Amino acid sequence: APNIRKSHPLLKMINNSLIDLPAPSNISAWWNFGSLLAVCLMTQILTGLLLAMHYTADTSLAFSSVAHTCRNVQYGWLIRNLHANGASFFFICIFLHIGRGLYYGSYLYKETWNTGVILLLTLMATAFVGYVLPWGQMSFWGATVITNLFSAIPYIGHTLVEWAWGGFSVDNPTLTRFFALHFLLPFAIAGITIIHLTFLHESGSNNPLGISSDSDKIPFHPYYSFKDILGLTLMLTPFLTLALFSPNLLGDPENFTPANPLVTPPHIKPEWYFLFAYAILRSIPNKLGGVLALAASVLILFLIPFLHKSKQRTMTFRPLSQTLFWLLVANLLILTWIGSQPVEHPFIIIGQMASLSYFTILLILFPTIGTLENKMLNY
Amino acid sequence: MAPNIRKSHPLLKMINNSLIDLPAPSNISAWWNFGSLLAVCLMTQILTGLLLAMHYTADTSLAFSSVAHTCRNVQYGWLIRNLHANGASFFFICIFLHIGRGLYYGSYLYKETWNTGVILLLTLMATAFVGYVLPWGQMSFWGATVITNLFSAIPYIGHTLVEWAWGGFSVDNPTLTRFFALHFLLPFAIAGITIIHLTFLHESGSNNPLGISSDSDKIPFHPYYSFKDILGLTLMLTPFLTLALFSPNLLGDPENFTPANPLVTPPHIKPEWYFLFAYAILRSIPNKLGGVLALAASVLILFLIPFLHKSKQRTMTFRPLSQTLFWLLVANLLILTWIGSQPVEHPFIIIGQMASLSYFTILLILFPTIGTLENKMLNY
Amino acid sequence: AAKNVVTQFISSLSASADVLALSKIEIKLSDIPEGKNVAFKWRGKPLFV
Amino acid sequence: GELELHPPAFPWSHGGPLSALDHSSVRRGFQVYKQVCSACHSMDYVAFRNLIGVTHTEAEAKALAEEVEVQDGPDENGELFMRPGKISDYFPKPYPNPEAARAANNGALPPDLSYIVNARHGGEDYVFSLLTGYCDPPAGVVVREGLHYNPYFPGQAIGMAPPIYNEILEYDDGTPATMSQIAKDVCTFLRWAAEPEHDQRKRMGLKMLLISALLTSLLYYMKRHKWSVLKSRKMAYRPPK
Amino acid sequence: GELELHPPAFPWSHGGPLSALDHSSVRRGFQVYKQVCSACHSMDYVAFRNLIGVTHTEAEAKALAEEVEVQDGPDENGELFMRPGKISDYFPKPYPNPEAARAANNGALPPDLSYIVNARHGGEDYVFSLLTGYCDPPAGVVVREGLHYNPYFPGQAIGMAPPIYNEILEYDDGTPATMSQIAKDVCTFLRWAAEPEHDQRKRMGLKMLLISALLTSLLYYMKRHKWSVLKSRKMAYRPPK
Amino acid sequence: IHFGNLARVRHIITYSLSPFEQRAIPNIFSDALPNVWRRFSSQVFKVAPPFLGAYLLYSWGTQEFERLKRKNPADYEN
Amino acid sequence: GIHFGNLARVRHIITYSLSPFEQRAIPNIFSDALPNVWRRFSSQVFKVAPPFLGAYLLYSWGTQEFERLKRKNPADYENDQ
Amino acid sequence: ANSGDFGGYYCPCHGSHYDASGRIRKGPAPYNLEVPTYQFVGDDLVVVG
Ligand code: HEC
Ligand code: HEC
Ligand code: HEM
Ligand code: HEM
Ligand code: HEM
Ligand code: HEM
Ligand SMILES: C[C@@]1(c2ccc(Oc3ccccc3)cc2)OC(=O)N(Nc2ccccc2)C1=O
Ligand SMILES: C[C@@]1(c2ccc(Oc3ccccc3)cc2)OC(=O)N(Nc2ccccc2)C1=O
Ligand SMILES: CCCCCCCCO[C@@H]1O[C@H](CO)[C@@H](O)[C@H](O)[C@H]1O
Ligand SMILES: CCCCCCCCO[C@@H]1O[C@H](CO)[C@@H](O)[C@H](O)[C@H]1O
Ligand SMILES: CCCCCCCCO[C@@H]1O[C@H](CO)[C@@H](O)[C@H](O)[C@H]1O
Ligand SMILES: CCCCCCCCO[C@@H]1O[C@H](CO)[C@@H](O)[C@H](O)[C@H]1O
Repeated sequence: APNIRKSHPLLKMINNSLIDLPAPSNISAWWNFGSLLAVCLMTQILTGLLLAMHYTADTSLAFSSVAHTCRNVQYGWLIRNLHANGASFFFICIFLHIGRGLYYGSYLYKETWNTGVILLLTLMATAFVGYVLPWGQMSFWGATVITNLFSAIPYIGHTLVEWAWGGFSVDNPTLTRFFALHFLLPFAIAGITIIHLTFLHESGSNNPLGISSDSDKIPFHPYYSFKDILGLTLMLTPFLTLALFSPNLLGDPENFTPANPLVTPPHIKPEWYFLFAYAILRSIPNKLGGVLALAASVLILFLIPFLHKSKQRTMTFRPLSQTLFWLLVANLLILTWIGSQPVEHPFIIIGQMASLSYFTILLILFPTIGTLENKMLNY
Repeated sequence: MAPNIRKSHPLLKMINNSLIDLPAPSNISAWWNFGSLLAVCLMTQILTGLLLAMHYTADTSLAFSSVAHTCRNVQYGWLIRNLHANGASFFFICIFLHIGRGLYYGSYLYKETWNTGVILLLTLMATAFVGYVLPWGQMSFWGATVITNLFSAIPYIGHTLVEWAWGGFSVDNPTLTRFFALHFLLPFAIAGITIIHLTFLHESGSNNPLGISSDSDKIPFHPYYSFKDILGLTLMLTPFLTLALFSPNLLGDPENFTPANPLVTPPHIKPEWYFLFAYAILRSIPNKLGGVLALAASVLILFLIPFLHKSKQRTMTFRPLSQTLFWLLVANLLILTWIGSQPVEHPFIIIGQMASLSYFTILLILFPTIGTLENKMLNY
Repeated sequence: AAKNVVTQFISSLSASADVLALSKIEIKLSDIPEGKNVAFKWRGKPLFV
Repeated sequence: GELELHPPAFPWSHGGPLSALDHSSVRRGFQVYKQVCSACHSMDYVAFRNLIGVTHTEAEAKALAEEVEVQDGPDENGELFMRPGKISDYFPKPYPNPEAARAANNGALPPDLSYIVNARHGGEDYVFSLLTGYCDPPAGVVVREGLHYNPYFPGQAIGMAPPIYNEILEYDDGTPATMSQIAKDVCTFLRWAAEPEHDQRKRMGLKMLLISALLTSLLYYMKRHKWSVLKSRKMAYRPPK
Repeated sequence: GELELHPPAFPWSHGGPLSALDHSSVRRGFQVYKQVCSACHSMDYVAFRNLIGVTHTEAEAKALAEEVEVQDGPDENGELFMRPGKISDYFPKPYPNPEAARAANNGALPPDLSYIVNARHGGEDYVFSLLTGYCDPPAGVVVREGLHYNPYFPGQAIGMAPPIYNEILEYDDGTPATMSQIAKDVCTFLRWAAEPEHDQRKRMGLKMLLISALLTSLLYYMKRHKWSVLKSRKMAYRPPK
Repeated sequence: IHFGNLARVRHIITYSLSPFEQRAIPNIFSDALPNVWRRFSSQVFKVAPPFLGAYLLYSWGTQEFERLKRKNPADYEN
Repeated sequence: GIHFGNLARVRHIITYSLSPFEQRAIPNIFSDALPNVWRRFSSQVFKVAPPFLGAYLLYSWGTQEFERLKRKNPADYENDQ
Repeated sequence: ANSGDFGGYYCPCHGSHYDASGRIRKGPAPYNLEVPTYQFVGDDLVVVG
């Protein structure tokens, strides 16, 4: 080979994924969240390490070691804000990434999609164990509610929970093991990301029109490297604005109070990115039933590729599906909102409605309308 | 596309091309078994480490006792700790033999595989060091003191770097918590760089004991070397388990069963066996900075090996003079190891400087010189 | 922007406020006979008087 | 049942995105904590040194610390002894443990105030409304013995008797010590106690905004510049025919 | 100046690779620790429950623990109180801190014994030789006041007076309480205290050896089996005409 | 490595100018904004509607919750 | 990654092998194996052993010398009184 | 404490000898034992820091 960018066994890899990589000429801003998610990952890991270097996983020292970090460590407070808010930024981007996928039928790339779901699940576990570390009232009780979800499993349920806890309740062995898991998981996310992008390159990106772009491809650099760096700074403003001008907009003030095993907060409410799922869990007034609904609310994503009836890949030229799509999005907003309210009329009923329609749109309306649209095209 | 998944699937394709259909020389010996053993230590260490990390507490007031709590209260905690502590040793035994094989058979002519190989060594060293400090016994503390203070020998920025690394004015709690994080992280860098190591390696596939092309006689990795490797695994696994189960403390310093005391330094501060030879070299030069450089050079000398190859032949198999020179070097290392465990006093001091001096002399002068001399005796 | 962020992160690893908070320790010279050496921990290191 | 009154939003001089804290107000607020609240409230996370270059001079801070007796040791006999405070010491706890605290407050536990404005919805707006909002119970509502009616406290029956009233102390800066003036200051102090980085955070935010505006613009241009090639690109289909 | 005497190797009944500890000896050893050594030595890492099913029955262990008064609390008033011990309690420290310890031992600090046999070269061989090896200093050597000559201790001047002598106690199992008998037992006890998993470790080691012998053999065969193809392979070079 | 084996293309000509011969953001008023409006318009009645509905359900449910917190004078008339 | 088929240009070489089931796993232990182990050992002992023998000696000496210098020299107190 | 061929101090790690003044006389040690800045309560106390 005449030029190193192609012969060298390592550069060869950089060249084939970030320089000469063929990309569709027409992908929009909705294709920017992949790289943003990658940067959150690198960002989170970097800030997490820096925090971990002053953290102390022990119920008697957790809360104060974090206080020590924010109060005594040079820019400790800043690093903590960036980490805590970065987690939100991570979810905002993952949700939009998912939305783009469903809308443009990116899920027809089954392996890229499936690993995509694994990535989501892993990010969730990460956020969860990480959230418990500061050991505030919310960290403690959320950890209690969440872990007890598993006790709903028949037979092995109680056994698994006590195992996971390392005792008879959320306590120090839970905390120390959660720290380890929180440290480890991000790296599984990084690894699986490689698998994600590996499956993806088998076919290259999809595009807004859902038609082959082989007739019009362009080098990733400098088209998308530049477009991606731009997208980075655009999303970076709100992030920093939030973190630097409204550090506590998203957090529960309850987590500024050391965990108390004997007093449960009056209104236990999860972080914003888990609200819609929490809402679904509560819709079913039966322990096990509610857990299954919650599990299904996320695992439903593995089913999407099999509910595609449209003869067209995207929804760009499918007006009926587009409506159905925004209904679903709005449905999620409603669930989010319902998840932040107490279990009482009218919320209870509104909730069960939204829950019921969520699954109805995905399991019945989408495939049904897709078939209906095919006929209106005379197919 | 392809008739069988083992080749078409984008993930299996990778497993197939590196562990199943991978072309391997038909004649590689037991010395080519340490690569896989090194990989297994790595996975073993990580696994036992996470398990220990789940009961560990990085804080000077709780470190020592959390480890005690682990060995005394955690189901099989003691066993897992022994496997981790002793696994670190098996890790070095294997890395040393892996290097030895490399030097002897001229594996270093695969420059990228070799260089990343040295990065791996260096990273393993850092890992073992920060890890050794965690239990926070007397030896953990003072070793952490001696090693970190080595950097203070760097002119100008020396004091500044050390205090920075410490997070204070001496090895203390912020050193401990940052060391835990590093210890948790590095093993994964080791795993990642291992992939780069094997990636460069596959550009050429393995070398072999005769040092001549084996393209005329290659064989699939499976089942030839998968079976050979699993065998090598169980052969080395016996001593490891025998040591860990019948002599848990043969290799450790009793001094580490005593909580770190900032005010009392142990009478005979002695490093883990795998660092003795280097320590020996550090002490040979009675000058702080000079001794540090000798120490650095004693390991970084490995980056120079590929350029000191004068032989027209790749291995030492047909080079009797080099073979002697080779075992001299090995014995020289034993001497240094032994010297590094003794006190700085006659006759050790002189014996030490001798061994140090000959170590560098064999690598920088005798090997290339003899290699050239051998070429002539072959009439080349 | 890079110089600042890297500077901030780097410094997050150097002595924190609580550590830099350094005091003095008084030692009565009537507890040390003539010739004796008493050691007092101090600012991490041993203080020899 | 779950009837609650939410505090109004007062125009604190530190509420604006670029608004620092009023340090004169924070200094005063400290005195209120020191001379009134500290009798029952701990502030475990703040030390006398934190005051320096913020609300007090080093000389002053040292004085403040020496006013306190702190336990130290063990000495040579393995005995604990008392000594005068050092700026490196944290504010004194009124009680040895919550048990003692409750014991000295009718079973009620006065919370630590280091993060109180962040541990309560409403922050200083809520702490201010609670401090100045005590009044008699409405018809049909009876407060049990030991508790006091406060519409702002959830449940409305708090175990804390009105802590401040006019001239309950004298600001050495001559400010008229009125109840609301006092609440307003101590609340400001509490904001600082909770986020000492408050000011620096806002100065950074300013720079963040400027650099971001600038950089976002330049990058927008560069993206447009490189993409102009494709944006204005034209094409035609000329089959042989 | 660099002279030291190293202890001989006694044939402990637990020295063999498959030799468990003599529990009768460990039980007795415990009594020695409890009735003699604990007066000055702590054993922070062992709790009365560890005795159960090892050297004592649960009923016994409970008794032993109740013989001790432990501090607990704070109570309702935030006061610390005393209570009888529970099997979950760890052995009582003789002193509140090393300062007090030294203070009660002429400036010398009796070390915690939980890991003593592992914290000293020679283990029980060394602890045994030290306990039974006191004697008068050799000509030309003078021990300072407060110290005692012991050739086994480094420097030879130890701050611990001979702790055990004949019949300094009575074994309730009737074993003749001779000095050496007592040392031998307490040392066995110390071994146990340091590595409670001693016995289980060795049982595992046994199985490890067997499984390993077997597995290594089988895998050796399998490797040879598959490789026989290449090992007996023959070849020739038949170039044309 | 995909460029060169992507598609079988015939008889298409394309013309481009160096980025230095042209304007980075040209015809903002005559073309850009008019199109932003076009795009906005063609989607508002697809998107907005369900969100409007969510907003209403929100307003109602919120007001209803607070309304049920109020006292019903008809519970103390007699 | 994939190499079998493009490795070398080989001509006129015949090889013969038997299934692993038609043969013995560890054959001719006494007529071939051991005799060869001896051969191998022999051809290397005077290459390896020597330097290690020397290391051993230097060790023995240096150790003994160290301990010897710890001993008392009677000629330091001959005329002591 | 009180060991070394200079009646001062001796470092067990690599054999650095110091006199009763704390100066480096023999061994690898580059400089003399640091003299902290020590403020003055007349006589009976010493304020170090
Ligand atoms: C005599 C002791 C005492 C004094 C003095 C006092 N407090 Fe308290 N404070 C309490 C007690 C007791 C409570 C507990 C109330 C409860 O939970 O029933 C309390 C609670 C509080 C709470 C809010 C508790 C909640 O749940 O919202 C705040 C805020 C507070 N005090 C602020 C102050 C401030 C500021 C001052 C000084 C201006 C002050 N207190 C002085 C006794 C006191
Ligand atoms: C009167 C208090 C006292 C009693 C009783 C006592 N010891 Fe000690 N022990 C000490 C002191 C003091 C030291 C310190 C010696 C020194 O460092 O100079 C010590 C040190 C030791 C050491 C070795 C220290 C070393 O550095 O090697 C061991 C082991 C030990 N004792 C075992 C025992 C055992 C076992 C018993 C009971 C049979 C016992 N002691 C009873 C006072 C005592
Ligand atoms: C840690 C999380 C994730 C990371 C870092 C990540 C990263 C990426 C990257 C860099 C791309 C290429 C650029 C783009 O089109 O955005 C991509 C594409 C894609 N990802 Fe992800 N992803 C993540 C999560 C997910 C999730 C949750 C799903 C699905 C449930 C998913 C599905 C896909 C699919 C199907 C594409 C194809 C895009 C197309 O249509 O061309 N990803 N992702
Ligand atoms: C996928 C990336 C990550 C996510 C989504 C994430 C998320 C979180 C969350 C939700 C918190 C709680 C923040 C709070 O205090 O309110 C947290 C805490 C923490 N995280 Fe992470 N984290 C990530 C990666 C890491 C990594 C790689 C490490 C360490 C090597 C780490 C270390 C920490 C530490 C020490 C804390 C405790 C201090 C604190 O609460 O601020 N995190 N993380
Ligand atoms: C974490 C440390 C390491 C791991 C896991 C590792 C792993 C491997 C693996 C699996 C192989 C293939 C099988 C073999 O020939 O042994 C290999 C080969 C090799 N490694 Fe490493 N290695 C490590 C460290 C090193 C070091 C320290 C060096 C050199 C300083 C090195 C140099 C090489 C070279 C040159 C080969 C070529 C072997 C041949 O001659 O065919 N490796 N290594
Ligand atoms: C390259 C692999 C590794 C090496 C060479 C290694 C080596 C060491 C060493 C030398 C020790 C001290 C053993 C002793 O107590 O005497 C140690 C301690 C420790 N290591 Fe590792 N380690 C490795 C990987 C890991 C990983 C991946 C983790 C955690 C995720 C880990 C967690 C620990 C912990 C918690 C300790 C403290 C408990 C103890 O000292 O036994 N290690 N390690
Ligand atoms: C951040 C957060 C979280 C993150 C991801 C989640 O998603 C899941 C992860 C694992 C298992 C199930 C869901 C759930 C909660 O962790 C956490 O403790 N909370 N808080 C909480 C409060 C009340 C009820 C339930 C949870 C989270 O929101
Ligand atoms: C295990 C050990 C170790 C491991 C790897 C090393 O290699 C290096 C790592 C980093 C920097 C320099 C060398 C050095 C020491 O860590 C440790 O504290 N010690 N102990 C020690 C004792 C006296 C002097 C110096 C060290 C080690 O042996
Ligand atoms: C794209 C966003 C770029 C962020 C750049 C802002 C740089 C932050 O600037 C910071 O301001 C603080 C307050 O004066 C100083 O104390 C810090 O040292 C300085 O780095
Ligand atoms: C030897 C070099 C010493 C330099 C001292 C660095 C002091 C950092 O001073 C910083 O200044 C910023 C702007 O006023 C403030 O916002 C920060 O809170 C403050 O810590
Ligand atoms: C060293 C003191 C040993 C006392 C216990 C005697 C029983 C030893 O035996 C082993 O003990 C282990 C843990 O108790 C069990 O898990 C094993 O199954 C059992 O065989
Ligand atoms: C080559 C690796 C061989 C590992 C096999 C070792 C299996 C030992 O097994 C162990 O034996 C102990 C002794 O009673 C039991 O207490 C443990 O529960 C049991 O897991």
